[PDB]
Amino acid sequence: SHVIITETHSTGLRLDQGAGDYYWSEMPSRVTQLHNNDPNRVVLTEIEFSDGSRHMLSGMSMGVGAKAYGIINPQIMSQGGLKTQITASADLSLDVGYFNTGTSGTIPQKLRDGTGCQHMFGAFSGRRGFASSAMYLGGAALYKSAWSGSGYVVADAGTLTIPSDYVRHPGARNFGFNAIYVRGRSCNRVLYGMEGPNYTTGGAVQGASSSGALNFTYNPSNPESPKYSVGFARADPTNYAYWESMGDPNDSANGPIGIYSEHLGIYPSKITWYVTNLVYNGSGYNIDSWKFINFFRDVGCNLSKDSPSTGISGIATFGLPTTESNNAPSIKGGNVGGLHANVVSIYNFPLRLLGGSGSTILSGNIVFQGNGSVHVGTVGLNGAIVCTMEFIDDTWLSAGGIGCFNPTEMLSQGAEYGDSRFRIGGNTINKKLHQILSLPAGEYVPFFTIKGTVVNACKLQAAAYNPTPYWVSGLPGSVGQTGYYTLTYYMRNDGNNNISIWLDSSMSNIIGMKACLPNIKLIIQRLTH
Amino acid sequence: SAWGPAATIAARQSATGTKTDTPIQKVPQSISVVTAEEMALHQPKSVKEALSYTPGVSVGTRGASNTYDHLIIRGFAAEGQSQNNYLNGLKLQGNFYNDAVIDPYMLERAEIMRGPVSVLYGKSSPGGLLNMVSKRPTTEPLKEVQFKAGTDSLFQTGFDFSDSLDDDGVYSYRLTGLARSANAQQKGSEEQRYAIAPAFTWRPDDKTNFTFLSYFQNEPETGYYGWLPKEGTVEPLPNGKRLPTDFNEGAKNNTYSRNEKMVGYSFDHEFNDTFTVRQNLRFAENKTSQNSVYGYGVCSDPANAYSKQCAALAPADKGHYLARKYVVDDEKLQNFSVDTQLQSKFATGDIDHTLLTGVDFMRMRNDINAWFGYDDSVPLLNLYNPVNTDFDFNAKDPANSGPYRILNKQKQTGVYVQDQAQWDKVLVTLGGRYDWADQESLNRVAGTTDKRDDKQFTWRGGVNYLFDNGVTPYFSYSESFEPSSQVGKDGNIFAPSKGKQYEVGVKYVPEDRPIVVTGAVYNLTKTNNLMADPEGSFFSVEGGEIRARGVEIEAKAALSASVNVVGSYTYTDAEYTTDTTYKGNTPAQVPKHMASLWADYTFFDGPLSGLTLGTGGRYTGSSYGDPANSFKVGSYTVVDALVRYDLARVGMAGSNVALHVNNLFDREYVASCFNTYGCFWGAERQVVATATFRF
Ligand SMILES: CCCCCCCCCCCC(=O)O[C@H](CCCCCCCCCCC)CC(=O)N[C@H]1[C@H](OC[C@H]2O[C@H](OP(=O)([O-])[O-])[C@H](NC(=O)C[C@H](O)CCCCCCCCCC)[C@@H](OC(=O)C[C@@H](O)CCCCCCCCCCC)[C@@H]2O)O[C@H](CO[C@]2(C(=O)O)C[C@@H](O[C@]3(C(=O)O)C[C@@H](O)[C@@H](O)[C@@H]([C@H](O)CO)O3)[C@@H](O)[C@@H]([C@H](O)CO)O2)[C@@H](OP(=O)([O-])[O-])[C@@H]1OC(=O)CCOC(=O)CCCCCCCC
Repeated sequence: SHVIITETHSTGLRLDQGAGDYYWSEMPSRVTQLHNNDPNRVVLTEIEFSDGSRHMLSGMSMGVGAKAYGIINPQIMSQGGLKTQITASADLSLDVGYFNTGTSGTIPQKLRDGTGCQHMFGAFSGRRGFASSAMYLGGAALYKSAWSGSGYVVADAGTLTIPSDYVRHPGARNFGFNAIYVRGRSCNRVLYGMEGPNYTTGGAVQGASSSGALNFTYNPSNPESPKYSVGFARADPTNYAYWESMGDPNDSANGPIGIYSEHLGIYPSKITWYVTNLVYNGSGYNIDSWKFINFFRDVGCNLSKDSPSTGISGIATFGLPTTESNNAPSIKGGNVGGLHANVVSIYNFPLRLLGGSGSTILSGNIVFQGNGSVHVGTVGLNGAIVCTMEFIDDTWLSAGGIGCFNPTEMLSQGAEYGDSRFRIGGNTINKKLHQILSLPAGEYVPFFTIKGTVVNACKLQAAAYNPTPYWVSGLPGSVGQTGYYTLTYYMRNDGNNNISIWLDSSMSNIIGMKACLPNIKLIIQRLTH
Repeated sequence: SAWGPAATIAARQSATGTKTDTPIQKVPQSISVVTAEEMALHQPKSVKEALSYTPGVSVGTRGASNTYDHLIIRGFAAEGQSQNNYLNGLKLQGNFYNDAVIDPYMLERAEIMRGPVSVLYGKSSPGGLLNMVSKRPTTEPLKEVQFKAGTDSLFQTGFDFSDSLDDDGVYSYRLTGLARSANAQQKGSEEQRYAIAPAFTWRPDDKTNFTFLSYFQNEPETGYYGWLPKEGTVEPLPNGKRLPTDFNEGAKNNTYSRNEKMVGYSFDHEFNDTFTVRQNLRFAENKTSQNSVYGYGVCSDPANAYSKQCAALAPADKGHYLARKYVVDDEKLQNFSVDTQLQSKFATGDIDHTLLTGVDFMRMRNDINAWFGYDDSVPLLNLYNPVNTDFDFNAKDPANSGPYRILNKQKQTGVYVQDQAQWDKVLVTLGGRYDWADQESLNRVAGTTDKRDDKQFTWRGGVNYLFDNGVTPYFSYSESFEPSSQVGKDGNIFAPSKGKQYEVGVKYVPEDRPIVVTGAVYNLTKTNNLMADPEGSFFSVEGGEIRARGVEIEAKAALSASVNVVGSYTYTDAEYTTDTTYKGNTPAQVPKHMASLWADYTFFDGPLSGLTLGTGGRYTGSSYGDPANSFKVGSYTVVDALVRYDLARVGMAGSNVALHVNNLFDREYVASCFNTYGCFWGAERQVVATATFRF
């Protein structure tokens, strides 16, 4: 029972249909079937670039565009707003995602119903009363937190509970995805807007080709009741998307606006799916033109940093561990330094599944207060492994801090550790991310990055209204304090058959956050000849 | 019967309506004055209770609270429940919770001016203003000592000494002070006040009167300034009972202090028969520090919709748990006002002009170091079995609370010209005033500052036909402006909320009978009012308008040498003419019908010579409890008695021992509500045994 590649389907990467930067191509019918109708089959995707660089997808990635404000005049009113934009990819540093070609529009527009789509979440709340804290009602309504700070609780029966079928996830297999897009940059941390859907309006998402728009507008006729709204929409990842009459006027009191994506400098040109005979059963794997996997096509597999601390203090982009067309590991692009690229060996004419598979559920809400790693989990089982990131709960888009958990819990002066999700209902969507990973002894292998550009907005640059400083020491001049963070999950080989999981955060202008671990059913089977 | 020729003869002359000493018949607006004799007769706790029997003013809106002299005159108040009181023609310019309050014992005359009178007093509320003239020194040696011992442990000791330093009376002084110490009606709250007003007057001749006016007041504990829910005060609690009238929802360590140090003068000088100059200035350094936990309606209130403490309650118990909030405020207000007037009394043929040209400068700086406890900041109070616990205010949790540090700067320079042209009997009072009102506000928490410089011109044209018999019909259109303190979606302060009024009425003030019957029918509109945003935002917007058509009848008449009837009536049809959420609604705390009637009989012949048994009953009609008009506060009729017997018959001439019983029937009534969460219980029956000795 050796790990071999039975089928290998390659294709080019087109740029038509207004893609611009999304190098896309329809997956082969066999690859489409194995990605949607046969999720439990470990197929390795390899991206070949215009420079000859070869890279294998390994690990998830994320990008948020959170923007929160808490203006309040204790005699007149109080207003809140939280506009997040979660875009995720199927590769650690590339922007790899799947979409259905049947959707009408350009290639970025086609992504509105595929993965790599900016899942925007909005919560506009407020009240015209004396010493009202209805600024924090949007956080209570949008985020399903047990509790961490102080304020209001909005029951799930009242507020908006997004169905799990309405949020696309890179590696979602229950959907129909017959095309794949790969962009040389990272996930689009599209930062725009500060408020959820506007009540007394239609609630339509004006600005980008949105889809799956869900709104819950609480607009009672009583003028002395805290009105709020919650909105979710899947929109264009390359365009500013906002709710009607709630655009971002780009003031100095509101931070910048932009579709942030840190380019690695490489341009994809070919995609190859290596259909291994590894079938994932749920607690490991079982063995079911013919290529074999070894540790002579050397394909870059992952990165192996000596220490989890990137030491960048901000958006810490990891370079893509590529391999030139001369069988030599290298790293292209990236901000973090010191990484070592590890390469698999694929050849056509024999590593075998080692008995014993370890699995863990990365559950918990680790509260961060500055750049520093933490041991967030362990795996109970050479450093050659095959890993599947099974998301049993739709909290992957709640992973990452600041605008993804509840940007009103930072006010509390204690360790929150509160279960603050995004209110995503059910888990009726198969979310699986198969990947082969090399784990050098002692070195840390990242497999999940949550690079996030956030702004603590101030709405008004006026002395009457005091903006609430959520994740900053203060808001001098009532200007939006742009922040950055690069929450990264590292998989390290301890050497005693214990694959420890380390989460490292790299903040900038952010005092701290809560990073809800995304309930990943991490399943590792060590393979070695 | 000192108030006899004082409420009907000495009350005819007033200097608030036209800023010149003219009879109220020659003032083309509704103006009511109460002389110091009426103040001594009624012995009010504040100026509000002194203005109980004057039409157009709702003085009992806050109930038992005596914290501020907040008057809803003609259905209109200042910006954000602020004060619009003037002391010596100079505004007691207070901001936020720092509002100046002057004890009625320490005033010689309180002239309430109704309607837009911004033509002389700068920015002002459209309803009007209150002018509380200080007790100027008297040339006749007066040494008065007064003791007020009453219910609620009220032990007020006061004195009033005035004497002429020299034989000719050139140097005269008046050192009047008091020291009151009473427990508020609400159980736990105490009201203390220590006020002193040393006054010095210099009179070189009968032309110049330079009187130095100061007023130092220290209130270690102001009293109760909290809110109560409509569910327990107006409406019965879910068990069927009601909140007791002595219910204090604050913490066991509620604190509310005030400290006023006002120093100024009132300078008068008559050059000739055609040129007399006046100048009043006053620097007031007001400090207030409050640690108050105020109720915010029961947990079933729409405002406390989610309110986690309320949410965790059982659904049946959310209707009687009072969700509250706390405020920790500390201020220091340095107010400076100057009002220089030049009154040129000249004639042009037959017409006799009194051309008042003046310059008025008012400057207020108010720093605020306040911390506000937002929703879910203090534990809920179980109204069934309330427990008073020492809520610490230093534990300022930023999750449910936030600082309010701001430096409110306000400045205003006003140049006004007023011409009281009297031809035959057609007195045409035409005035105008240009105000350069500037306002700054530095949010010290963030650092932002916003500035607005308003140049608003207001004018008043009134015509009075003084008939020989005594009835003087008058009509007048008077303008007002009052700049807003709020900013819009753009962060810019709004335009001033201008106020227009067309008032028609008569003032039967005969020169022979002691009757001051007054009527007035007005159409007072406050344009440019701030309403909720038409779109889905919680900011404010211009364009709102509150219009109030009313009819006011006042009757001050000494029917006989003993009887003295001082009544009033007020119909107020206030309404939001233009609004987004309250269009057509009647403003809260504005009763449609207000009536009052004070009759006192002073025995002069017989075994009971000296008694002043006077019974007065103030009626307040039903008022809407919130701007949304969801509920109406019931109408109440409070009856105040008075048994005063001077001691001249005993031998101590001038000394009188009185017994004032406010709310004689001890009616348990909710005074008013500005919203479903804020309601104020009315003052219970209160006897006050006053003994003012002219030692
Ligand atoms: C002979 C006939 C009568 C003739 C009468 C003629 C009078 C005419 C006066 C007109 C001008 C005026 O209005 O005069 C006022 C009132 C003074 C009393 C008046 C007489 C009353 C009674 C009159 C007499 C009755 C009979 C001054 C004032 O109000 N001052 C208060 C001040 O705030 C106002 C300031 O800004 C304004 O302009 P803004 O910048 O805001 O725009 C002013 N400009 C104007 O008005 C111009 C105006 O528009 C032009 C138009 C004029 C019209 C004239 C026409 C009419 C003429 C008529 C003829 C400016 O005045 C001046 O510039 C001087 C001059 O104008 C006055 C001189 C003459 C009068 C005195 C003699 C008295 C006359 C002689 C009497 C014997 C002033 O300085 O804050 C101080 C505290 O500061 C701090 C502290 O650290 O805590 C720090 C500070 O920070 C800062 C900071 O910001 O400063 C910044 C930091 O970076 C850092 O640098 C930090 C630094 O470290 C710090 O050094 O400073 C800040 O944080 C604050 C915080 O806000 C807390 O609130 O706190 C207070 O101290 P406190 O509270 O701690 O003690 C202080 O109160 C105290 O002084 C007041 C003390 O009362 C007593 O003495 C009264 C005694 C009376 C006698 C008793 C009876 C006798 C028997």
